[PDB]
Amino acid sequence: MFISRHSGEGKFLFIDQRATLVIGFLPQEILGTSFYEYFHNEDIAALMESHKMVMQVPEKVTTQVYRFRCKDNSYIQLQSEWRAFKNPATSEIDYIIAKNSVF
Repeated sequence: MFISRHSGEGKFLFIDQRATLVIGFLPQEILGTSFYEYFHNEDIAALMESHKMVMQVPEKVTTQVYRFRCKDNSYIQLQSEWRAFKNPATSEIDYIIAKNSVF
C-alpha cells in the first residue's frame, strides 16, 4: 500500500505520498537511512536473506510478513515485493523498487 525505492544496499531514496500516514516518518526523516534501521529484531535476519537474493537475481523477491518500526516506535506488519535494476554498462544497482503492502 505504499512504494519506496532504495539503493542496492537498502538506503531509502524515495517514499511515495502515502507512506508517511502509514509509518509516521516524513521523507526528510527517513531518506538516507537504511531499511535495516526499521526492521524488528525477530525479522531482520530473514529480511537480509531476501535482500541478498534481490541483489543476485533480476526477478521479483517477496519477503515474509515482517514488523517495521514506525516513528512512534511501535511496529506495523508489512509484506514487500522487491526488485533490483542494474546498469548494463557498470553492473551496479541503480535502485531497488519496493511495493510495501500493509496489514
